[PDB]
Amino acid sequence: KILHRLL
Amino acid sequence: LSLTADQMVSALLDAEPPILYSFSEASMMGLLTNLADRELVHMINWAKRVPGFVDLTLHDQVHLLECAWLEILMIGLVWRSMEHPGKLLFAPNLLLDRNQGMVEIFDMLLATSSRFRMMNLQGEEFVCLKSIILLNSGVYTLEEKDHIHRVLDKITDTLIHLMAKAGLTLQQQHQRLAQLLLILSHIRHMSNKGMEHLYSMKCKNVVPLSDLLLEMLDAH
Ligand SMILES: Oc1ccc(CNc2nc(Cl)nc3scc(-c4ccccc4)c23)cc1
Repeated sequence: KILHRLL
Repeated sequence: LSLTADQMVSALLDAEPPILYSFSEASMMGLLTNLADRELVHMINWAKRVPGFVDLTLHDQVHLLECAWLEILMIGLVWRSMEHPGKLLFAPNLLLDRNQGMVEIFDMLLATSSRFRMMNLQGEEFVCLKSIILLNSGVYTLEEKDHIHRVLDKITDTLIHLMAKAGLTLQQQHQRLAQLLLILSHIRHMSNKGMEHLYSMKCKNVVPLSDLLLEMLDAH
C-alpha cells in the first residue's frame, strides 16, 4: 500500500 | 556490519529527519495528526538510511515501520522537548503544556523527557536508541531475523563505545545501557496508548486522518 510506495 | 562505531554514529547523525512546523479539541488533534503524517514521510527516508535496514526485504521493512512508527515519533517528540521542562515541543510553533492537553499520554511523554534530562541523554545515544526501536519493535512478530539481531548487536556496541569514550567505567557503562533500554519499555507502552487513542479518533470520523495514517492504524 502507501508505505510500500513510500519505501 | 562493517562500519566502525564512529562511522555508525556519523551515519545515524547525518540521517536525522528535519524538524517541521505545524484551540478546540477537534483543532488541536488536527494539528497533531497532520504533523504526525508529515513526520512519517520523513521517517521513511530516515529508516532507509539506518544501516542494515536497506538489506531487508520490502515486506520486512514495511512490517518494522508499521510496528515502530509511533514509538519513533514519540521518542523524537520527547527528545526535542527535553530542554523544555514541563512542556512538549510538538513543533517550534506548537509548544504545549499539560493543561492544554490526551493528558494520560502527555504525562507519560513528559516523564520520559524528565528521565532523559536526568540521565543527560546525548544526541549520539538518542539516534542509536531510535534505530534500536526500528529494528527491535517488530522483530518478534530466519536468516533475516539473524541479520536484524546482528545489526542490533552492532548498535549496542556503538552505544557502549559512546559511553566508554565519555569516560564511564565498565560498571557504569552496563548500568547506563540498561537504563536506556528500559526506557524503551515505557515508549512501547505510550505508543500502545497512542495507537488506541488514534483508533478512537478514526471511529468518530471527525479529525481528518490521512490515508497514510489510516493504513498505519489498519496494520495495528
Ligand atoms: O508529529 C508528532 C505528533 C504527535 C506525537 C505524539 N502523539 C500524541 N501525543 C499526545 Cl500528548 N497525545 C496524543 S493522543 C494521540 C496522539 C497521537 C497518536 C498517533 C498519531 C498522532 C497523535 C497523541 C508525536 C509526533
